[PDB]
Amino acid sequence: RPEHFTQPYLDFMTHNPTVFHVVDYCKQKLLKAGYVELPARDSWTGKLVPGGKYFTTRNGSSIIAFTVGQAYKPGNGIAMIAGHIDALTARLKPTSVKPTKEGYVQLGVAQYAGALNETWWDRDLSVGGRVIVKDPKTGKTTVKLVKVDWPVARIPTLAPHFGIGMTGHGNRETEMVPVIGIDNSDLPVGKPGSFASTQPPKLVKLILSQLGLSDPDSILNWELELFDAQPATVGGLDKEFIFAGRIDDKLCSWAAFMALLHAKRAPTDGVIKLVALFDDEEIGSLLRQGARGNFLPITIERILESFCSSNSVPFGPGILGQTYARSFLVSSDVTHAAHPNFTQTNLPGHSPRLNVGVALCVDTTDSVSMAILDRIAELSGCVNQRHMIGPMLSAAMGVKAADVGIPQLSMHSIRAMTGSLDPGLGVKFYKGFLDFWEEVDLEWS
Amino acid sequence: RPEHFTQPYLDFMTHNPTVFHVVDYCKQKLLKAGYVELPARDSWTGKLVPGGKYFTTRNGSSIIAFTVGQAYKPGNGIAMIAGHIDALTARLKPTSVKPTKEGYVQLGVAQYAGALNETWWDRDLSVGGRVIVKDPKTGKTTVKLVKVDWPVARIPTLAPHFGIGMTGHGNRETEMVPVIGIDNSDLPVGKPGSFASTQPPKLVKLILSQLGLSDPDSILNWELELFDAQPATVGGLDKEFIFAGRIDDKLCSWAAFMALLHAKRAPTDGVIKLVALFDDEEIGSLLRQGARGNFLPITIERILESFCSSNSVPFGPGILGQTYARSFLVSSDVTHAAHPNFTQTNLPGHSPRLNVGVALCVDTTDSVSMAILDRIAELSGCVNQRHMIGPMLSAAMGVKAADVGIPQLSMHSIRAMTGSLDPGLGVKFYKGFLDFWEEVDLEWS
Amino acid sequence: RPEHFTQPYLDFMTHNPTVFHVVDYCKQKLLKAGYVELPARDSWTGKLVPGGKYFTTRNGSSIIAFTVGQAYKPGNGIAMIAGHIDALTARLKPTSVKPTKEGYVQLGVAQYAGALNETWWDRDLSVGGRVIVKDPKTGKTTVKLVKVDWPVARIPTLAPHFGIGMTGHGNRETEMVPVIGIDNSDLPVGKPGSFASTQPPKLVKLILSQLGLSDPDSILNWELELFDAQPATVGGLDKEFIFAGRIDDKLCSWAAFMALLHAKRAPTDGVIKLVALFDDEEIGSLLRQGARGNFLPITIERILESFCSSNSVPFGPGILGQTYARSFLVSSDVTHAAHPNFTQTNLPGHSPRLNVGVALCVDTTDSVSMAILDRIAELSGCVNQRHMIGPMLSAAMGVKAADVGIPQLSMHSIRAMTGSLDPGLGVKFYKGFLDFWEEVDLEWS
Ligand SMILES: [Zn+2]
Ligand SMILES: [Zn+2]
Ligand SMILES: [Zn+2]
Ligand SMILES: [Zn+2]
Ligand SMILES: [Zn+2]
Ligand SMILES: [Zn+2]
Repeated sequence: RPEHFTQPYLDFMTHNPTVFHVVDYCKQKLLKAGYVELPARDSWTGKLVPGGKYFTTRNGSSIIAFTVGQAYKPGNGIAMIAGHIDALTARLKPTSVKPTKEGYVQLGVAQYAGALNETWWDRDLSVGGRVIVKDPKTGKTTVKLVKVDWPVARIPTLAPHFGIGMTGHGNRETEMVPVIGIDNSDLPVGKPGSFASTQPPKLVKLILSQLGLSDPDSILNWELELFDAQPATVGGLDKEFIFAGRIDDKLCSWAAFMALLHAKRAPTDGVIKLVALFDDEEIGSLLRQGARGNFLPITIERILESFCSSNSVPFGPGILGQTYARSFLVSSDVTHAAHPNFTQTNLPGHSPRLNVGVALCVDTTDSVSMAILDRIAELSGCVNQRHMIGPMLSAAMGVKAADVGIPQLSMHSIRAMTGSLDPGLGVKFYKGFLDFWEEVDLEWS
Repeated sequence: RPEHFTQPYLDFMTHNPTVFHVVDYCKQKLLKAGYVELPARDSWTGKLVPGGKYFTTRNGSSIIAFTVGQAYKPGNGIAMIAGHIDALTARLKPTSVKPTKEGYVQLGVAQYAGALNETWWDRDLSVGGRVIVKDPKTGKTTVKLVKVDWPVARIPTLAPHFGIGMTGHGNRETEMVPVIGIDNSDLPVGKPGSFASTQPPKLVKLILSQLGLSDPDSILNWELELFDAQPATVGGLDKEFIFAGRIDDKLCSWAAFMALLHAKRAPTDGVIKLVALFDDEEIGSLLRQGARGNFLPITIERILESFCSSNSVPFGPGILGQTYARSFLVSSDVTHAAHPNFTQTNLPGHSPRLNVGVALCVDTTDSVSMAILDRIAELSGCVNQRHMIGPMLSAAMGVKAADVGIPQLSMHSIRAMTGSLDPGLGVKFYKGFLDFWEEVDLEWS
Repeated sequence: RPEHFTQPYLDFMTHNPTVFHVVDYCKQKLLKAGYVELPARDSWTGKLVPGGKYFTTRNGSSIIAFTVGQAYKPGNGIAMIAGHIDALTARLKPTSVKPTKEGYVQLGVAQYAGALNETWWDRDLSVGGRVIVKDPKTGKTTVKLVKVDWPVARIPTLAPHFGIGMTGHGNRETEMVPVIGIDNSDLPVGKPGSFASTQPPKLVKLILSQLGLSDPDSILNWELELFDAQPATVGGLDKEFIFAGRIDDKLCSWAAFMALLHAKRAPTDGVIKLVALFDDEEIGSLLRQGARGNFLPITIERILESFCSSNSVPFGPGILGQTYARSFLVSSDVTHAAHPNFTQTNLPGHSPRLNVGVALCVDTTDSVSMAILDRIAELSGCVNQRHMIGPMLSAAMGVKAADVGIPQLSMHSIRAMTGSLDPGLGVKFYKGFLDFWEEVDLEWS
């Protein structure tokens, strides 16, 4: 079964370039699997029920999905997995328009997370994100997703012949300005104060067509980024490899998500099985949608308070915290696979292989956490590797936790690699955790 | 009386080398003094009663102990002390086994804190920690403490004759690899995939005998570290000094703990007297057992909600926070004593002496905090010093707070020093705070 | 049998911290074994006898002991071993008193031979040496040994927090000044011209109590040093290691000494068997008690002249030198064992192992010397190693010679390392040399 996840992972990576696409992807699969959305502005305290499946969203870039076991009662524990779905990228400036320079049309961008490193030069870049549109019919402000299907942007290297490097000194504001087109005419869209006037005129027209809008003044704002247009693929002589960009945690997040969809719901399951995918981890994770934010804790408190009303039980501290005491959090970010050409950096016995299994990262993880996940791995038919050179929902909730990752090479590159079976082996371990946590917890004292 | 704590402190330091021994030490003395343990998974909302004495544990490395005044009612303040019981130490790697090299058997370790500094060379190192054992009788997973009573490990310097230093370049992964034994045979324990196989065979057998086990496959994991085998002692011509390692906060923590054990329970005490000892402050103090984690706030809320049930009072924000507004938090970490040989680093009037009293550390502390603790010091018969070059439970609970410390030389050394009266003077001040806080708070407006 | 020397070596190291204690230790064992002291101011030319046993002393820091074979006649050779019993240490200055500074009482000291090094920081240091006392009963000037049984002194590191290192710039004069006590009174013994007045007042009183003396002016002078108070011990998982300080040649000297005490006296022994232990090799060994001084040569000439009287043979050059031509000198200083973490410094084939045997050091040693001692090792049941990166009584006497050493790690550290069987393996070899030299010499031409 692990190879059964290779191409679905490939298609996921290719067609969901931005964090907004990822949540939209997860949201449509959860709805087709029968999950019910819980809007934050609505009262939940009536409507949660054992055997139910739910999800909730924040800023359309953060999502928490969970299933409540049929044997669930207030005070029972949660098996939860956390990951981040943001990736290093380059966002269009509030004013992205630039002067046409030596006949080239350029684009103002800002490196989001420190993204524009040497691997970004001479890549075919496309654009995508969300647009804030004022709907023609309703007069309500809305959000729509957009993507250009061919490369519009590029950051060109300089020839080595000039004595500098090809990358120059590497300065991102002067030398890394993307090139989006040609205008040689030396040989404008929207009312002068509008948003559209701050952006390149063909970018606006291109975006308006994809949204089926004609009036530039319908666009209040957008959030757009550049991403590598090259599809995810398998490679190697035997196709053991996956080549794709944005692997830093779209990989572990996708695996955790698929784990939840594929998890058991046994009539005897007494725990809540939960996956939390967060935005903004490469900036530290503290923002409304980040992992150091209220999002997951207040969601958990809402769920528990909801079941407390149904059972006429008082909600408070220590019904919460009897819950936390019975819970376990797997915090999953990608880890470094053994690098064959920098062996300086491979700590022996602690440097994970590709196409083997998940690595337990140690420096959150500790002897108890490792005993728990090694045991789960055995019930799952998984082998757990070790790696050493937002993990800290653990502190916010006082939940026992471990750091866990799928091995990867060239982390933070615009295009990285893992083994072709690593997504599936990931799904296999996470599913093993959600399914066996409650059983394993009862083997302790 | 301060001298009456010198040998008890000595014995404490000598026989409790790891954070797990410290909690076990506190737990046995709390139980012998009649404290009741509150397990997180159980409901407390019935049990708590004025005049009662309790404690709670997290991961066996974090502990919170408190007494409820007989005059206590919901809304009354808490007099609380926080400290950390972790110390810089070197933890065994997940795979601690190494190739025998030039006839030596070595041990894979990782500096936990940033610990392995120059003072760690040529010290007699022993090993200790916790083991995750599979009880053959019950079949339940358990935890046991272990210690080897003689030095097993050493990090040898190089002779100066070779042109390098004795310490070399100081690189921790190549040049400081402990040496645990000799094997010259060039002139194995457990099923090949088990945990025992990742460890030195001879350490595993040594650990199994200490725990009275035969089969290597009964050990699922362990958490072991290296510590200095040399006992704590008194020193100097007049025995004014205490020479011991791991003083960075085992000292302030132990004195705080003893203050609680020695505090008044007057029939007129209306506050709660609490001590919180945390793990992982040298790592920034957030994960599950850390100081910027859930542990102390959720415990306090649980206690308050419990007494709210008993008195049929609603629990919520503003019964909590009336509580916080009547509270005070002494966050106690060790401080730097005047160093006689680096006088450049001694800020005059702000550089505390040994065998005098506790230092108020200023850079949390403020004119109000100092007014209170100077006032408590006067009722206690104490003299407070000043020091200047997890404090931030204060922000999490909005509690009035100060940073307080017992002066020390050679902080973060494998072996440090303070005055022989400094533990006692510590207990004396902390006891003064817990006993007099409520009285002092009523002198204000 | 080599294990039979482990604890007696451990006890020797622990209780004889200074060169003065070493000579006193050797002296009482020689006397208990029936050796006769030869005072330098007395004529010996009557009093030496075949089968006799004798020793001689210089400054109470140097000693030469020997046995005369029963078959001895003038012109017969000597099997002699030479070593040094001084060790790197810190002497008290002539005026050790210091100003009390920031409440600390300090002690003026001087490094004896580049001794204070990185490993001397944060060690528990005690004091010992000899005292020159004025005898009240007799009025004679005399010498007494003294040792304090608990740590009186410490050289404290600075916390890393201050931006310097813990060791500072390392300057031994301002930054390494030992700390002996506390005086906070800012919050004396003897006539003002006497020796006692130049020293710390409580040091003087402490020393006087140990010698059972009341009057400070009975002390004319003393020679005192700081040494590591930590006992010698065995360590390692199976206790294959010895951890002790001052191993540089207390180890080889002690082994040589016990070899003499354990040597054969066969009725057919025709050679003198002799051990010379010298002071000050770390200073290059020229002064009265050093190895480049007259001590051993003039003692040998005295012995030879004495037996020339008894046999009415003329003494002169060429009865001496027939003697030297039949002799052999084993010059024994410790050597560097293979270091497992600096392999750059281990010369393959030439880097000796712990718990194997003595290494023959080559750079005095030569093809002839090696053939002799390899042959002696075979008769003794010993394994000789090779080592490669004052031996020069060889030049003074024109005696054939070799440099041999017991391997050791971290030479010149305040606390070094050897194998637990290495002292024993040392005495086994040295005994082999003394017993078999005459036999082996007759296998040559
Ligand atoms: Zn990252
Ligand atoms: Zn990541
Ligand atoms: Zn610290
Ligand atoms: Zn601290
Ligand atoms: Zn030396
Ligand atoms: Zn030497």
